[PDB]
Amino acid sequence: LQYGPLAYILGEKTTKKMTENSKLITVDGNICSGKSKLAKEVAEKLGLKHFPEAGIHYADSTTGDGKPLPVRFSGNCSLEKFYDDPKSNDGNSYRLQAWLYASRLLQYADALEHLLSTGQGVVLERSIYSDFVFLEAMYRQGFIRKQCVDHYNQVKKVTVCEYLPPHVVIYVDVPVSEVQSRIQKKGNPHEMKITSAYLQDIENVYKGTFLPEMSEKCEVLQYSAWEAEDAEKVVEDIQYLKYDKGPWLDQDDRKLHNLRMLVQDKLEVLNYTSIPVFLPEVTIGAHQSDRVFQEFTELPGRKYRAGYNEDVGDKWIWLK
Amino acid sequence: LLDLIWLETILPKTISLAQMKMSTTITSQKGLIKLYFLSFLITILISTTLLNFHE
Amino acid sequence: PFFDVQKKLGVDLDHWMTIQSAEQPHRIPARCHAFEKEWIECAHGIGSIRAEK
Amino acid sequence: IARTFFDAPEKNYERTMAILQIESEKAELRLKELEVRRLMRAKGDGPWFQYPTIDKALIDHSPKATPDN
Amino acid sequence: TLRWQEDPEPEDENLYEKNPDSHGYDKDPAVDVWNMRVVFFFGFSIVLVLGSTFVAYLPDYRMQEWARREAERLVKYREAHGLPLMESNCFDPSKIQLPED
Amino acid sequence: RDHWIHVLVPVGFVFGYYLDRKNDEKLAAFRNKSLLYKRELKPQEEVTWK
Amino acid sequence: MSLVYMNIMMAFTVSLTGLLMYRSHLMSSLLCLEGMMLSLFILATLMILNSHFTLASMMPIILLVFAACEAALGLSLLVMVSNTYGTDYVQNLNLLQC
Amino acid sequence: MMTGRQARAPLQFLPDEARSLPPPKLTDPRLAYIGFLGYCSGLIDNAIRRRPVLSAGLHRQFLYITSFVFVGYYLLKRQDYMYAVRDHDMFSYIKSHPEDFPEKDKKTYREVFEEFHPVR
Amino acid sequence: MLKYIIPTMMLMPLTWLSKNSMIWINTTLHSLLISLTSLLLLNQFGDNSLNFSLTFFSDSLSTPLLILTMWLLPLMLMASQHHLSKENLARKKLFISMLILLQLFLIMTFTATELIFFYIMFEATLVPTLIIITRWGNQTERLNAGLYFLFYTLAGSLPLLVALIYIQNTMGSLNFLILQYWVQPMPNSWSNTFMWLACMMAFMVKMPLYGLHLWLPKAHVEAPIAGSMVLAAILLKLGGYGMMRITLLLNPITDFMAYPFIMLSLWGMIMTSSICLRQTDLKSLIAYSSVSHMALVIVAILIQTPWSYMGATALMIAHGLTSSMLFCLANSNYERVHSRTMILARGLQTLLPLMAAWWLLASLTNLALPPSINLIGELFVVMSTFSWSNITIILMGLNMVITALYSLYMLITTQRGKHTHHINNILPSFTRENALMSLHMLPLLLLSLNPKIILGPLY
Amino acid sequence: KFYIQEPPHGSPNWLKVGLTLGTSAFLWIYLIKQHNEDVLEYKRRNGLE
Amino acid sequence: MNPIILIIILMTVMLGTIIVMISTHWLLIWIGFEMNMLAIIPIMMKKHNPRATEASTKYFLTQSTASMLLMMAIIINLMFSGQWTVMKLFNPMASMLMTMALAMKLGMAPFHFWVPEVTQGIPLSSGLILLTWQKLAPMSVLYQILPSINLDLILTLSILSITIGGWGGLNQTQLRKIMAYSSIAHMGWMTAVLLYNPTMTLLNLIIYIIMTSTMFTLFMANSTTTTLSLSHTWNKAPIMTILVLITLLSMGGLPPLSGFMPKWMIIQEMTKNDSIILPTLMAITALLNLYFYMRLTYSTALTMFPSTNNMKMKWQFPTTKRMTLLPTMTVLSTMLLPLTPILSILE
Ligand SMILES: CCCCCCCCCCCCCCCCCC(=O)OC[C@H](COP(=O)([O-])OCC[N+](C)(C)C)OC(=O)CCCCCCCCCCCCCCCCC
Ligand SMILES: CCCCCCCCCCCCCCCCCC(=O)OC[C@H](COP(=O)([O-])OCC[N+](C)(C)C)OC(=O)CCCCCCCCCCCCCCCCC
Ligand SMILES: CCCCCCCCCCCCCCCCCC(=O)OC[C@H](COP(=O)(O)OCCN)OC(=O)CCCCCCCCCCCCCCCCC
Ligand SMILES: Nc1ncnc2c1ncn2[C@@H]1O[C@H](COP(=O)(O)O)[C@@H](O)[C@H]1O
Repeated sequence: LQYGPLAYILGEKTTKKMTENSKLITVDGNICSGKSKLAKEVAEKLGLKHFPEAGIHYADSTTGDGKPLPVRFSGNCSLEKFYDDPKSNDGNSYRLQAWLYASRLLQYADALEHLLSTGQGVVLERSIYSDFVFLEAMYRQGFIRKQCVDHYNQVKKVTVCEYLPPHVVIYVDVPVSEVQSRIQKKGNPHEMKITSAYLQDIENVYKGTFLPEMSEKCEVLQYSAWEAEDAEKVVEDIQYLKYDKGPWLDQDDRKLHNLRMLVQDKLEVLNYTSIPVFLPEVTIGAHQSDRVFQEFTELPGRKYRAGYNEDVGDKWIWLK
Repeated sequence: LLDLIWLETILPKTISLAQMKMSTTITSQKGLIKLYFLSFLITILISTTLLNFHE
Repeated sequence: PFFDVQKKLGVDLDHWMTIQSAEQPHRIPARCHAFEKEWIECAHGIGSIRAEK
Repeated sequence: IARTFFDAPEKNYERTMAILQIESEKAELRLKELEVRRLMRAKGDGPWFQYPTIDKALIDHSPKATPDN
Repeated sequence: TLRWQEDPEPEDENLYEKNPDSHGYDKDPAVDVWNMRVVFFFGFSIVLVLGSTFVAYLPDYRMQEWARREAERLVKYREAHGLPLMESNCFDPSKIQLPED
Repeated sequence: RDHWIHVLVPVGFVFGYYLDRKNDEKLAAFRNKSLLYKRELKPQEEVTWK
Repeated sequence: MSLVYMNIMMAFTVSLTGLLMYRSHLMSSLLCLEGMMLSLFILATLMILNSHFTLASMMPIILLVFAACEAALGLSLLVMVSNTYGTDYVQNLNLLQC
Repeated sequence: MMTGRQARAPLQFLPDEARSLPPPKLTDPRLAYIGFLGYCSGLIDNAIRRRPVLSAGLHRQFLYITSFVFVGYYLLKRQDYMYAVRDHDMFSYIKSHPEDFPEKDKKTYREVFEEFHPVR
Repeated sequence: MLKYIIPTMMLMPLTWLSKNSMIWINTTLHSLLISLTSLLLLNQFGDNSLNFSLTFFSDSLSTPLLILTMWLLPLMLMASQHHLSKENLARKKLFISMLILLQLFLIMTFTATELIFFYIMFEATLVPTLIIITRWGNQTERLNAGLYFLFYTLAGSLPLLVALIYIQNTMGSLNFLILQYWVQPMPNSWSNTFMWLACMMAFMVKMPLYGLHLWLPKAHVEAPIAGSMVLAAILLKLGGYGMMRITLLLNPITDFMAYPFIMLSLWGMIMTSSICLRQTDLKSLIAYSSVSHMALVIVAILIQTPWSYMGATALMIAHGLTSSMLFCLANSNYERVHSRTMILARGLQTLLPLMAAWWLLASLTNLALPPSINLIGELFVVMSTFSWSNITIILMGLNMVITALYSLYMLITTQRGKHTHHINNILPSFTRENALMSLHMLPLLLLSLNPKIILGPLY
Repeated sequence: KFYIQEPPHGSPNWLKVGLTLGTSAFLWIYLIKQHNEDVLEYKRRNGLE
Repeated sequence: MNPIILIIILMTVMLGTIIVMISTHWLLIWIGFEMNMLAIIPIMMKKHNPRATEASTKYFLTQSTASMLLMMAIIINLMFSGQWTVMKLFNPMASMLMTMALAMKLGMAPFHFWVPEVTQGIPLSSGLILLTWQKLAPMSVLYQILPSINLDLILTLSILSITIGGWGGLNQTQLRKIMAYSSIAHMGWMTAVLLYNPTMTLLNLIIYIIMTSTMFTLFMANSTTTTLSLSHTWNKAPIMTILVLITLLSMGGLPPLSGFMPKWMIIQEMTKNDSIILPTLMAITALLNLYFYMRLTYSTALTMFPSTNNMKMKWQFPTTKRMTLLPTMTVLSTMLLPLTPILSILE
């Protein structure tokens, strides 16, 4: 393709284009912690590209024309349906969780590809290292079953071991009552159905399992609600960090070349997300999958490859 | 009696069950190197003396 | 398959150590040089099937 | 119908005769080839089944160190 | 509990509901009519009528007529000169050699 | 032609007939040589059959 | 043939039946491999020195070189094993049975 | 088999005796079939990469069928040479050993005896 | 035979370059044109067979089977375009290509002058049939039906090839024109015994023979309509054609060798007719009737008399047409009631009069009402097997009664009596279905006028 | 412009197209020349002119 | 692994096999075998997981034992002949030892135990490289010593390998074990006809290499390791299901596909030498290989197995893998029957 082993042999090394400013930052927090704009501030002070939080339609925006696909073609889940009745009989909760985790894996792969190809740092929000915490809340409230937890653990174990943790993680500490007040001031009617126990369990699994295990392989920066409103302190603290922990230290050009080889192949990245384990939440039948796939094929710009679609205005097809 | 059981028993089911039993017997090894090399030694012993393959 | 590269390119690689009647160092003869020479000259070009008998 | 589509009986007759001659020749050549292969493997005096032996161009003929050779 | 998320089984489709003049070939009336015309023309007006006419007028199949007519000659030979109608030997006994016994 | 898909089978049949006629000439080692149909050549005729 | 040929062939067969029946230890099998290599070397040089085939004296020593081309390799196939498990037993190498 | 025949002059695709044989025509049916194999390969190459199989990459299909025709023509030349060698060696051995291949009489059916087995 | 292979191969660019919904029309039209041009194979002589080239030749035996195959393809396309209306366009084109490829292999099988080429096409017919059965069937058991259909046939055909190769090392050639003049008598020995078994058991399996017939009730009732047609009307005649070609080399050892298979078929016809008397499925009833008729053809070929050969080929053609019509009737009833039970839909004469007439006519031709060609073939086989022995007529005659005991029964339970009360989706008969049954029956009724074209190569 | 990102095969690779066309033309003319010299030398050897 | 080191190691493997193929000295044969084993060991250690370590250890032990037996037979032939020409041997014991060593190197039964475990413990690239390239040098050495092998020993080894591979292929769900048992059965098929006419052996070797490469490359393209993902492939790309269906139908010895090319002509070489029981038994046993091929086709293409929800995202990303020579290899493995006399170039 564009980057191959012949390119690495011919002289295109990886550490030559990686400066000190090339840092991967994952800004974290609660549901309404206000990080969603705060990370954007860190985008416009350190000169780092900003990636919004990977929703259901991240892959729809990444490929094709960029417009979001209909929900029957991508996701097959609804966040509002989870917010209304989280104990739904069709298993919407774990399906939404699995789709969100796979989209976060795709976003992390894209961010790592951009960082290893351009040398410019990427700012993420709630990466794959801090998604299982949400899952834990879904297990503590009884929203899903133990088999969903087992399947998620299997997928995470077979997927996350081939990647690298971010350089800096920033956690915005907002209490549950302030989170509920911000949710009530948001005005979204589906978000008002969130119980206090769900947010409390999210905070508990953030402070008890994510941060104690995460601070060894990277550097944490825990911030209060008032401190996250001023990005000058955040950028000044980021710019004066002594990076000594994490597996980023013992990386040669060969390891980064192998990582770039694995990352740039998107189907190789998403190979282990759809493991053939039959669970009622994620298993789709033969006829439904056939109908959805045939309806997806006849969409504009999706029948052929990304440059061989005559119905959108691609020319010189017979000479390609 | 005949065309639903016995004719269905003598020809196809006998060889089907025999192939199933032989397939289970062949592939039930424990994956140990020592047993495999012992089988190699026994094969060499059989070929040298009992079958006279060195003549 | 035996892709005979050596005679095709005329390059000698391992034909000197094949027999004991070849070009030995300082013309040192083997203990059975005459017998091997006679056997090779007898069975040259007549085929193995004819040469066995 | 006979003039337009169908063939003459003489045409079919001589076509069948040519087919029979060709196939009989092929069968006789097949039998001769089988006999030739069997005799060549039995004896070994033909160009086939000529297994390699030691080339006599590798033999040294110069006077060696000892005379008894 | 909902094992195997699956589309529901669709109901049967009646071709006479949306088109009472359907011949049963396609739900599109023009395509159905043209398919019906093609089948009835090349199935009855071409391969049956002309085919049976071709089979009926076969030029002396397996020379079944000819073997009669030649026989009509041959008997008129051997009845005229007093010869027997058919000999017991297919081949001439003078040109065949038997092994000694 | 606006109906070019309808001249594939008839052209194939014509091609097969032509190939049959071509193949019949290569099998003419015994043309006017059979013991049953051998005959002197008529005037203005050079082969018995094509 | 002679007598020392019989003894060297008997030594080769002894080391062969030592190798083919493992005793739950990889180093012992590697020692058996080295012993069979040594027996083959000794038999080859005995025949070569008896038959005065001087130009084949390059054969055994070069042969001896390729001994390490597996033997040291065997040691490199052990340390990862001894990093996978605390010991070097051959009964721990049964993960590939399914 | 013919290994000794390929003993004096080895690793030759087509020796000096292969040039006395008539080369295959460019309209050979086997060559056309190999060109069709190349066309099928081009179709599969367009199909497995989500391209329009009858329009995308006409130069690719042309190079496919051209390389297929090239290799098939040379392989057919070698095959014809080898079959000519087989026939020549067989006829030479038949001519060289007349006592091992003696002629047999052709008895007419008026002399030979065949047993008759009735069907009844 | 190059004038028939080339249009058949060109049918695939026709079905792949066609429009979005014009594949059925174009394929039916051009296959009907091929069927029209198929009548040129009737240039038969009283002594000489029609020889085209060194590879293809057509006697008076292969010609009716070729005409039947090229006639059956448009009927097959007409039959299999109702349950595939919901199918994908690519899958529809794949199905049509499968049918075209199967027909191509069938018309290349019958004209092969070399037994190795005939055997190669005879096994090449397995792959499209197996693919059709295992892919476009309806039930689960089709997967099981994909195994019993396959590993039976190869188990008969893999030894036979070896025997054929032995002939290539013995007689010097396998050309059928050469072997008619270079044939030799087969002495009685164990080697010739097992060579006879190798050369025959493939054709006993593919006919089928009683005892080896177990794959046919399974591969007939899970297969779709096109697969049922191709098994019933053509693929069971490959065994008969192979028997008629291979019996020439196996003389005179066949006189004492054919006894156990003759007894097996003579009891298997009674056993399968009795099974037909108690079958709860229409499709299984038609399958077992096919087994009985092919056992009759096995007896006719094995006794090897001219009347037996004539009755065998007439029975083959007549049974192919009648079984195809019966399977299309069963397919129409299955498409209307969505079940295979015989006792479910009763009294259909009060709802479909024309389909009742077609059912009555098909059941009439099934029990060999004279002067149909069914009666011609069955009668001639009866005459020959009475010449063979004077007791076998009993084993014929009783069988005839049982035939008339199930076919009319297959009529009555499906046509007469009080109609069921809880079934109210009985649509009127479509024009396509009636066209299919008329195209199935009118050649069969017309062949009674001139049967001399289906009376074998020794008429 | 339709796609939100530039496809890697949006524009035809002109050097690859030229190399493919040149290779095909060279192979065709080489095969034609080889066949002509082969049939000419065959006619020379057997004298079948 | 560095790409330079990988290229150097692959070139060393090729150089070792070439050295075995082109040398006229037994010591050079053994040197090439040792170089091939030494340069093929780290290819299986590419991903650095324990299963690679077990597979490498078992392969190294088996290959070392085979090389020791080969060198012992070479030394015995030197003792009894006094030369080094790679030709027929002059001691039946040396012939037996060489046949045993080459059977262990080819993985032929009853030395077949290491083949499925080594094939399962290594990635698909190393597995394809092993099962295709490493089965070229021992077949060449067997080709060279043709007037020396005992007929009974090699025929017993062939029928044992065919029966054991056909029986072992039934009870596997992993694809690599299926390919290993198929390779063992094909090994028996090639060594069954070696003493009669080795041109058929070379034809079978070429055909088997083409079909094995096609199946392994399709496994790369679909990124499948087990039967369930191979079943799941119908949602991503149905053309891959069509290709694996026609390929597995080819490897079952079903005409008119190219897998009927070797086996049929193998029978054509056993009846000329008055052996009729053995080809019949061999075809009856190859029916088992056809059986588990049919099971694989039923799981993969002819039935529509259920899929998961996440595959929807895989509908938005086309394959960008380097499927090298895949359409040409599929066409060669499927539609090569009418060019049957092409094998006359192998004489
Ligand atoms: C063949 C194998 C494949 C089978 C499937 C084939 C599918 C394709 C079919 C193609 C078209 C059909 C081909 C076969 C045609 C057979 C018919 C044919 O041509 O026959 C030739 C025969 C030829 O007769 P012939 O041979 O005696 O005459 C000598 C030949 N000619 C004609 C040249 C002088 O035709 C007839 O017999 C027709 C006679 C006249 C028409 C009928 C008159 C009587 C009708 C009934 C009157 C009432 C009776 C009582 C009724 C009471 C109530 C029921
Ligand atoms: C579908 C199920 C039933 C299938 C039945 C298939 C047929 C049954 C018999 C097949 C026998 C094998 C083929 C024989 C071909 C003989 C050709 C020939 O020239 O014979 C003369 C040759 C004669 O030998 P020769 O020709 O080498 O010697 C020269 C001739 N003499 C003897 C005079 C010196 O016969 C043989 O070589 C032996 C024939 C018998 C072989 C016995 C072993 C096979 C046993 C049957 C296995 C069948 C499959 C079982 C499994 C099925 C799947 C589950
Ligand atoms: C009588 C004696 C005859 C001797 C004939 C000798 C012919 C030449 C040698 C053939 C032997 C096999 C050669 C290739 C061995 C396998 C190479 C291999 O595995 O390459 C790995 C490579 C990986 O590609 P990628 O997908 O990017 O990587 C995934 C991450 N590991 O790539 C792959 O995995 C994809 C596959 C690449 C190679 C495919 C084509 C070559 C092999 C099949 C033969 C094709 C027909 C030509 C030869 C005909 C005769 C055999
Ligand atoms: N894995 C998840 N499961 C459920 N909801 C999630 C998950 N990840 C993010 N969300 C929702 O995403 C929103 C947070 O986005 P933001 O408001 O931009 O911080 C809240 O509504 C969360 O409930």
